[PDB]
Order: sequence, then structure tokens, then C-alpha cells
Amino acid sequence: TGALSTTPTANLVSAGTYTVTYASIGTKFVTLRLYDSAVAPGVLLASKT
Amino acid sequence: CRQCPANTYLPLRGQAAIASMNLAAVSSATPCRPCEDGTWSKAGAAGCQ
Amino acid sequence: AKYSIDPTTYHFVTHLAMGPESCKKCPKGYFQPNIAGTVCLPCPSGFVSTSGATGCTACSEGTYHTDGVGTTTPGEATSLDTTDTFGSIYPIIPNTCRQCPANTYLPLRGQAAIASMNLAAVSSATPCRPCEDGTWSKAGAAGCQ
Amino acid sequence: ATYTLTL
Repeated sequence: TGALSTTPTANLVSAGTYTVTYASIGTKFVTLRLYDSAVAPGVLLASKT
Repeated sequence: CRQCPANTYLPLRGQAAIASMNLAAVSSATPCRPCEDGTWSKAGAAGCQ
Repeated sequence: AKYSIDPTTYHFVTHLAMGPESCKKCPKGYFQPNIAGTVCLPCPSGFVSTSGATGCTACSEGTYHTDGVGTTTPGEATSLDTTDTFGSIYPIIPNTCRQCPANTYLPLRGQAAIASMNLAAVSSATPCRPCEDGTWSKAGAAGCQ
Repeated sequence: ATYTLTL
């Protein structure tokens, strides 16, 4: 991600391939998770479900 | 030993503040209880009034 | 808003428990034994809950109770279950058991990690023991070999 | 340290 700041940034799926076709019907819990560094595990800053 | 402020109560003895080793993710809390509605407590107390 | 609309109820009435959907279930880390259940009860130190729980389960020997972010599949309350349904009255509290590393051991059950409310002054630690000299422990164990 | 998110 870049800059961020107080203003919200149009991010995530702009022209990406994150679209997933589900199989079972029901309630699914999608989970965004932010990390400081790009190494496993790193530091999880926040996680909105 | 710390007294959590008014409007909670510890009936059981010797429960410590559950900790969190990575704070920026899960914030630590105190193990005293919301003092169920209809009852109040004046700072440290064993049973809500 | 208009004093010409059929009023649902009186004016002092702010909130109502309309239907069974209002009976939301507690997040992980809080148990609700009673039937009234006006406020959910934070599980006490060491004991660990699961979803909407009736009773807190004691954490096993050789384990304490801190966050579980490093570990896989932690039983932490999701942001959905607290912020969206309740708000700020029930924040996310740690809920899982951690194994103390090699060369330390926990004989007793349900001693959680003591916390500190200011970090830069006094650091928090874990309540497992130096494993008396002449003995070792293979990661999480209850008795030093 | 503080991060507001939406999804």
C-alpha cells in the first residue's frame, strides 16, 4: 500500500484477481489483515472481518 | 494488587490481569466484570449493590 | 419526526428488544451462565471460552493465557462479533493457551499471563518457572526431566 | 499505530 493518510485510498480490488467463486451457500467471514513487513509472520496491525 | 474502578466487582479471589504479548492487535484487559444492570458498586467491592 | 405518523410506542422509550434476533450471543472470551444475561461475563484469568459459552473451560497444564496472534487458529473474538453487534462495550480480550518454551514448566492449571497497564515502566512476563537446575523441559511440559 | 479500515 502507499501513503494512506487521513483520506481513504481507493485500494484492494482495482483490477485485481481476488474475486472468488464460492461453493456452499451460507455466511462467509472475509478477513482483511494488515502487516507491517512482507515476511512471515511480521506484525499484524489490524484485522477487520 | 489493583482496584478496578467503580461499577465492577470481583467475587472470586486471585485473578490477575490477562496479558497480551503483541499489544497492537489484541489489547490487554482486566478480569473484573460489568456489574450486571440494576446494581452498582463503589470502586472496589466484592458484590455489586 | 412529524407528529402526524403512527407512533410505535411512547416517547421516553429509546430502545426495545424486538424479537429473538435481539438475543445476540457472547463473543469468545466471555461466558454467560444466567438466563437473564443482561451483561456478558468476562471469563476469569486462565479459563478460556468458546463462542457464546455457558462456562469457562480451564486452561490445561503447561500453558498460560495471553494473546494467540503468533499461533495458528487462535480463538480470538472477531471484530465482527464485538464492534458490529455490540460496539465498544465488549472489546477483544485475549483468549487462548500458549506453551511456555524449553527449559521451563507449569505444574498448576489456569495461571494466566500477568499484564501491565504501563509498558515502558514495568514489563509483563509469563508465569512459568526456571525449571530447577539439573532438569530440562521439552517446550510445553508439566514436569521437568 | 491507529488504522481505520472498511470492507
